[PDB]
Amino acid sequence: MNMLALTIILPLIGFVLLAFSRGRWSENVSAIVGVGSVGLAALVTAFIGVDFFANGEQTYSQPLWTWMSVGDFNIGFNLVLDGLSLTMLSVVTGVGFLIHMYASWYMRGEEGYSRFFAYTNLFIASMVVLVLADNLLLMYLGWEGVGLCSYLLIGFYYTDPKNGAAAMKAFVVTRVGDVFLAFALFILYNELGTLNFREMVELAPAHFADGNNMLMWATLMLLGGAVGKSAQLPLQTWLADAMAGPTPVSALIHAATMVTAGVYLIARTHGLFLMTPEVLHLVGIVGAVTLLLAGFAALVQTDIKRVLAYSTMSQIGYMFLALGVQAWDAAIFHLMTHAFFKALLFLASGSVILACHHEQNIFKMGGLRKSIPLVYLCFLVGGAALSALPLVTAGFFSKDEILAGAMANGHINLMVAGLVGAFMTSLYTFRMIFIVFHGKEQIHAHAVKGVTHSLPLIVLLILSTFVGALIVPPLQGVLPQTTELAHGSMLTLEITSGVVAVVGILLAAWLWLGKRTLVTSIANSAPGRLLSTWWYNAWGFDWLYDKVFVKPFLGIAWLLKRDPLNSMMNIPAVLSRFAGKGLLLSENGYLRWYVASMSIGAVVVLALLMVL
Amino acid sequence: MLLPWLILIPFIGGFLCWQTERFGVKVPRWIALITMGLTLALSLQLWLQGGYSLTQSAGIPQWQSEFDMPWIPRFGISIHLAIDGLSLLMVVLTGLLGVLAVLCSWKEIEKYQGFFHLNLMWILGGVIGVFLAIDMFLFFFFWEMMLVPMYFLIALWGHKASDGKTRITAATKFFIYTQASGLVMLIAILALVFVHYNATGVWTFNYEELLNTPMSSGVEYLLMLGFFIAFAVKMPVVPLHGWLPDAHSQAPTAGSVDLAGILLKTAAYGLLRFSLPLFPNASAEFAPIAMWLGVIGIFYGAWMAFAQTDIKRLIAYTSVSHMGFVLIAIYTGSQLAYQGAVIQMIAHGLSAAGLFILCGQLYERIHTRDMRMMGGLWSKMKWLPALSLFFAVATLGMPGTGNFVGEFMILFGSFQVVPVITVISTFGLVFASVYSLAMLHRAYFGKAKSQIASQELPGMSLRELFMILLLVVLLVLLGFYPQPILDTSHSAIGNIQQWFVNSV
Repeated sequence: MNMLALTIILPLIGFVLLAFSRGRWSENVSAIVGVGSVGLAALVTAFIGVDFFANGEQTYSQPLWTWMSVGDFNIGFNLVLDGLSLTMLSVVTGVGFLIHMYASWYMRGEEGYSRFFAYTNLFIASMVVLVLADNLLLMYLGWEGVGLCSYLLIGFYYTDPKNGAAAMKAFVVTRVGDVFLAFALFILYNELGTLNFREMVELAPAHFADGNNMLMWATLMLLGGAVGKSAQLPLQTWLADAMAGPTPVSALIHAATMVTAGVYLIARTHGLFLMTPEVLHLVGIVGAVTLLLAGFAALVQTDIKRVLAYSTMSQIGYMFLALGVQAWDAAIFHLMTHAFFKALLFLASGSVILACHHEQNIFKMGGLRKSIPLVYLCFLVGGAALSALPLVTAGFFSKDEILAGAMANGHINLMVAGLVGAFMTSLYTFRMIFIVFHGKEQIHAHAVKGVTHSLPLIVLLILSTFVGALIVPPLQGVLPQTTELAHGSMLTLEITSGVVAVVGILLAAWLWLGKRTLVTSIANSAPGRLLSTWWYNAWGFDWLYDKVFVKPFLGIAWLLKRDPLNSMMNIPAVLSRFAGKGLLLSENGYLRWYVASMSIGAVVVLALLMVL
Repeated sequence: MLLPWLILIPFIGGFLCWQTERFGVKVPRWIALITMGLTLALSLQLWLQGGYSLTQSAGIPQWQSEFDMPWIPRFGISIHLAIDGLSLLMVVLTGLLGVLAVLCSWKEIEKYQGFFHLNLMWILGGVIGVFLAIDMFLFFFFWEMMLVPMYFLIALWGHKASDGKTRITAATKFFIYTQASGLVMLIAILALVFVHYNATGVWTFNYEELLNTPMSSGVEYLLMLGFFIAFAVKMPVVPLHGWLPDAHSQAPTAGSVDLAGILLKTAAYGLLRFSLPLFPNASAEFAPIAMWLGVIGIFYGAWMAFAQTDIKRLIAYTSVSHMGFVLIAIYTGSQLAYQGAVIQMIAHGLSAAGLFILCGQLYERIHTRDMRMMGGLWSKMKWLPALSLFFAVATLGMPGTGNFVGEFMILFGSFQVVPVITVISTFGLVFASVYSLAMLHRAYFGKAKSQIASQELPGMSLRELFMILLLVVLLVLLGFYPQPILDTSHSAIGNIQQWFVNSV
């Protein structure tokens, strides 16, 4: 109710204060203002959410000012608050509130403090802009707004250059996706004139009576934009390297904020993807092949942050399938559950790595149940939901609904993909906690007790469970394509996923409960290391994407260390100076040759006159 | 009416600074600030008082104010100063850049300082005269006399006669590469006037009657190449741009503000105003060569920017990448593309001026020019690198900066007219990111132990921060709210495009 810009201005304005109070403020006042910006954002979001319930799920639009206006090119700062956008706002202004409230305690004790609460507010503000935008332009401001903020937070620690160098590969890769995204934007203005989503929805079939061949180029290249920003095969590079930053920024980037932009673009243009069915099924095709890639790389390396990261890649592509199977509201339901567990799962790991005191390993710790069971119950709750366990979990309803929709689509390969994904999620569910928290503690993890993080831990504990699954997100305000329902086989698919999850959990527990010598043998077997090296390269994709253009780019830069065309158009000066030196040497000073010059001028003048 | 006065204040101020040099030495700094304040006052008065939102289809001749005066009556050479809407944006930009030039030169006393400032006002007044020029000879005279005083700036102030590298390579290439092509466009002017003199029978040097002169095909093409050569050596185009990095890396950074932010403007101003309308069919034939040179310029400048190790040559090679978008914009048949070029062009000046002021500021803090020698100065400087981060961020297409809306409406109009050369062109944004991050990481990210001299750092004064704060806030408002200046330029851009459309 005329309060949409307060979900953008109040964070953004707070950034400006912390961008110029470069450490001159104290700890406490900086901490309060940084959390209070996002806190006011959540409160204003809640007011418009309960008023949206009082609106009868009727959308509310607010134009602030027209951005630019040429007589055929009309772009305005239009904000649309409908059911899909309200849910995507709900995730951000809750999760960013919870993640940032933890950062009020995690950040203290070290420098770069006002700096970090400056760039987090900008990061949040850019994500709110993307999901409330009504024009594809303003939404483009959202895409590279949040990309620059990921650069400022991945490379947050500027002292050592590993994390200071890891951010630019993400920056290069996200701008390749943004070029791919803007390509479809040019094509849509050339073909359909107006970039507003709804006016586009009932203008697309009116303009398309004759020619359709070029719309696949628009939509396929639009798809290339959506996939790159979050995670997918053609551009899956940077999510391992994004873990080099601090724990709270990894949660913000990987859990529900920046990675939930590629989901919002496919979901918002769902009618636009319904104009072409094969580009819609192609999302699921690429989704089905990335669940096969993103899973077991969590098992391979000994970095906990790389574990949580390959799981996020697997889950985002799992969504792309869910959107490719024409189950839209179910996918956002998966997102509503997915934000809760991932953020806590990431955050709890940070608290324990504070207690680890520079371990960064999964094979040298054990018996951590006796250290502090609070983090033990944090991983436990997260693991159950991820594995698709039927015991008081939140997300299992979302997996059950999308597989029901997927088998209502009727693609046996997609259920095979879904079945192997459920098995693969259950494999890396408890293997991490069994290899880390169980064994012997030769290096003590000193647990830290404090109410400042315990209260959000309890809030995240009560939210990530099935109590949070009862909060139905607003999906009746957009009226999307209806997610089809199947009955009778719902119980059959539910028990099938439960058996698959239980078998995977029991196999991980059997890997734990064994001697682990067979695990050591397959971690020492030469074909095992070949596959480990092969999936260190991750189907050679980072290998291919470096060695396809990078050293050619460095080679042409090494060929451009001196500027060629400046030199090759200096040859007039070179020829003139050298020819001038020759003419100076042609002069002698001996007066006989001066008179010979006079005779030889007379000879040539008479000759040149006699040839005329 | 106001136009004779508005081109003469720079020359009047140079006379008075050099007059009061005998009276005092702290006078010309304070004289120069007020005189450029009067220049912006008359420029902003024309913005507000004039009907900037005028009729979009009032023909090719349309001017808010106009001056005529007989100068050489034998050829009809007249002081035909006349201000359009987009010309008024150019005048207000150079007045602001003149304020920055005279503010960066504050607290700079030498053996002679009045000589520096009479030269400083002379070169800035020359650019104003090019921007207000409708008579061809007046345009050419002003084009060539703003080009002589910068030579004295690079020579006597590049370094005070100690090293011979500040004259015989940098300044001399700057002078010759411009003047040979200036003489080329002069004989182009004369060939056009002579074919008009055969057609009608009057010796005229005025733009309105030379606009529609009848010329047979295969004749005006050579004159269009003759105009474009002089308009391609001033703004950096692919074959002839070797003067730009040498000129910016040797002149003092105030002279570099003049050399980058506003001397690059006048060539695309002339491509919009003097080359496109006079030669419609020649430009329609020449268009694809212009598109190929434009895409080559963007990719080439970014690679040469990535490969360079110093800073002044680094920003100097960003400029050649930026101008490729502008050249492709001008050589298309789209109104939106031209209006994108104008906002990109104003933002180009505003995003190069802050970087050059700050690069010169960093050098006088640390006394070291090489970028890879330093690193990790963030823990030492308190306001320089944070403001510098946003200016490097404003260089590429980051929204909330004017450069994004500029380059990106060109791409909309460019894809409207021709698909394949535009889809190549867009990739310069990825390359814009890589040289932007290369600058940022090599200079500021790292450890301060990379250089011994990175352990004792001075503070930053108030007025430099004031003039950096004004540019960053001014550039953000142009990125967020670019409507007022687009409404200003709509009619001038529209009639040029309508003439380029209808005359073909």
